[PDB]
Amino acid sequence: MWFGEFGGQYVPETLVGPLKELEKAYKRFKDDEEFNRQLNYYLKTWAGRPTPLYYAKRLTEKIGGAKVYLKREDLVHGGAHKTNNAIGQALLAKLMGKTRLIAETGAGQHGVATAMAGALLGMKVDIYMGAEDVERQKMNVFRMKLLGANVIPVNSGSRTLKDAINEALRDWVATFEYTHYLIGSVVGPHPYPTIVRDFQSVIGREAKAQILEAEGQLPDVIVACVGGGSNAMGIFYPFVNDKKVKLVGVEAGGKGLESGKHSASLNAGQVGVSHGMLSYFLQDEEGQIKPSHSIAPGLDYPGVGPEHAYLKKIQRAEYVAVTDEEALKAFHELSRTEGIIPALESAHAVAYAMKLAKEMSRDEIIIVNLSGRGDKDLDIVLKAS
Amino acid sequence: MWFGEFGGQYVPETLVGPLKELEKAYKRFKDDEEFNRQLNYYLKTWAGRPTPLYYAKRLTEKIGGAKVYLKREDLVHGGAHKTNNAIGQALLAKLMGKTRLIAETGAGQHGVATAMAGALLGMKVDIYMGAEDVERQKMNVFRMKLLGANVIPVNSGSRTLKDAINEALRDWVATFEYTHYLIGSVVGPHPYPTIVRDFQSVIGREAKAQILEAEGQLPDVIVACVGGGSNAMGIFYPFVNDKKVKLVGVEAGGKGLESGKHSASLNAGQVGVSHGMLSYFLQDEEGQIKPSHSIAPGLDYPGVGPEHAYLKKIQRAEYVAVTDEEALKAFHELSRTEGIIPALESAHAVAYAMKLAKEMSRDEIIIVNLSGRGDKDLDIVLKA
Ligand SMILES: Cc1ncc(COP(=O)(O)O)c(/C=N/[C@@H](Cc2c[nH]c3ccccc23)C(=O)O)c1O
Ligand SMILES: N[C@@H](Cc1c[nH]c2ccccc12)C(=O)O
Ligand SMILES: N[C@@H](Cc1c[nH]c2ccccc12)C(=O)O
Ligand code: NA
Ligand code: NA
Repeated sequence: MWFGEFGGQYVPETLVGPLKELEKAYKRFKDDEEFNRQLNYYLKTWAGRPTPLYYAKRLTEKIGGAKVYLKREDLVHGGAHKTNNAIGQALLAKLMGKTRLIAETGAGQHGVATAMAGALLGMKVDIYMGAEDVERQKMNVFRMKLLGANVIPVNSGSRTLKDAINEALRDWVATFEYTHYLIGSVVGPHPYPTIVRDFQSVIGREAKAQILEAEGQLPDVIVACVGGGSNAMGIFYPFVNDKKVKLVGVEAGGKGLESGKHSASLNAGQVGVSHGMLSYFLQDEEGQIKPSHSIAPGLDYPGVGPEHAYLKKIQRAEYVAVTDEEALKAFHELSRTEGIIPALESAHAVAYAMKLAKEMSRDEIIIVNLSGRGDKDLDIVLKAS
Repeated sequence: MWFGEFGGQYVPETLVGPLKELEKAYKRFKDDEEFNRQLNYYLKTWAGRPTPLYYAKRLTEKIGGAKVYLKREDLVHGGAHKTNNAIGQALLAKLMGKTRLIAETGAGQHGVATAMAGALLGMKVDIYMGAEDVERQKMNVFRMKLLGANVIPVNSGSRTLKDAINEALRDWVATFEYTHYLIGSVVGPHPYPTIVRDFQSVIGREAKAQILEAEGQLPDVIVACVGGGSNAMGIFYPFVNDKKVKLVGVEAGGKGLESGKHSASLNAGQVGVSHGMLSYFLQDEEGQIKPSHSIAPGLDYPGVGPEHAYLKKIQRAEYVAVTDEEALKAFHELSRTEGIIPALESAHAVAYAMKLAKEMSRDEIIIVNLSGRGDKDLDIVLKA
């Protein structure tokens, strides 16, 4: 339910029943061998797990500091880590007798992942997507359509992630007996932050085994970008009890933290309640939720997962921010230097990893979670550069 | 050099020296442990091999006949099988002491794969692309630019793939001292058809081990789309000596075989010499090569690799054609039924497998080479 004080289940009474049924189903199936057999089967043969752990030798030498390994979630079917959670929840939803999936999306990767999982399992998919994100992630909009999903543009508010989430939640309140709300990050009311983290923990379980094979030791640092926090939690979680391993989450610095146009909730937000959870949120002078910004639409959310709020409080993980321009430079850099076009979200992690490697010893090891590929971002990057 | 009567080195004298040097370097490195270790290392950690073999159960049960498996080359880094050949040749070029890679591209996927490989190994990359194709393929050209490759338009001839190869070959005559011409399919003068096939054969070696793991037996049929023929040779080659395994190559039928707007060289073309090889080409009465067409830009080539001409001749493989419309149907079908958006090229193979599966029994097995993903084709399918 809680991570320290953070998390919880602060929802209208209409959603208590559906959430409790989800809790019970998850508790029954999370360690069920047959459930995990089907999940592992799809992750392997359909999604293409395990993903490799790649040594960025050109990038490492160029920077001249620590070794930079990339965990290659960009290679997962769909082009991001989102699929790990999408298939897991869709399978659970099907076991619970649901015939419809709904989901918010910003980058469109979760929308696409959800549409793919829905296609695979013969479930109807409606995706809620901010009107601004419909325009700047158009590639993923047409993928969703071709996969047989309906894309619902959301015109209210900031026309982005938070607004998509409000609309999805309103849908779910009405449609829950046959609709599973397939939330795409470690956010929302319990049990979602736990479920999404658990389904993403495969990233870190693989990476741990892979870095032990490559280097015979655990990494000194793990760097991951933080929108809602799922790819970060996925790669972090298996290392949390390893005392050697520093954990760094990288939030969207936007136009700068003083610009009022960023998504760094942990760095510059206040504790508060929204979307069923106590966590960090960007707030205005009256204490209301204020709109966020990032060039990477997957990071463009005023909130953050409560497990990260907890990791920040106990100082198990450090949270930093990287600006739009810094992220753009890393996007170009990785493409030219390693021949990998990353997602703009992932480019934030690369950007900070390049800063951090520079300051570190050649003996030391950084693992960056390369959460996605950048095909979706080509229009954005074309306009910006 | 030859596959039956097909193949050869039909080039000017200026290219004979470079090809002998390429052949010598390849014979040296092909079976060498160090070359193969480094190649396998990149294929594993950078490209993400092995790719899975996926049982398309929903598609299978919908059609109601044979089991349809998909060899998932769509999951290779870059989104297509081309990467396998790009890494192999780029690495070969690098050990040969070359500092520059050139390549043709039409669809843009090989250009992107060549650009990626050059970025990986720290070599300059110029991609030759016919002017009509530069215009047709905005985003692939942009991908190449982002990877640090220069894209050179070719306004010679019909301003397309055949002309890019000619312009690429013209470049290589002058620059072979420091440049490797990284050819994108099983075409061109020897040793290119053999080299590209060898670097793609991993697809088939994986598929064979994976189908034995999944089903305890070899497939009844393997279906692959054929542009120049590299993904098909890659999956076919390790099965060629398993005589029970039926091999079907699917060419672009376009607007129809009788419309004269297709790229089915094996089906409707005639024997010819072009681009350094003797093989099948769509051509006019003077032996001049005819324009080709396909909705799938990777199949839009008037020729085909000589090893396919050979397999057709000795009847080891059957070659069929699927139309633009049929390929579009399969594209939508696979997306909606399995949640995999295939490349339009690969959709030709899926389309034929769907027809073939209906006439076969459930205890029989079809492997389709899903040569790529459809992210590159979204505008084409939206505009169709
Ligand atoms: C490639 C890639 N990397 C990183 C992220 C950051 O998300 P996380 O921190 O969870 O790893 C995203 C988010 N993509 C989502 C954005 C999103 C969906 N649901 C959310 C809830 C809260 C915050 C963000 C999102 C998408 O719509 O595709 C992504 O697509
Ligand atoms: N503070 C909640 C209030 C709310 C309205 N409708 C909801 C539905 C589900 C959960 C919370 C709500 C929010 O994020 O808007
Ligand atoms: N035209 C496709 C495939 C291709 C590359 N080189 C070829 C040579 C012959 C036939 C097809 C090809 C591309 O550029 O990606
Ligand atoms: Na945030
Ligand atoms: Na052809």
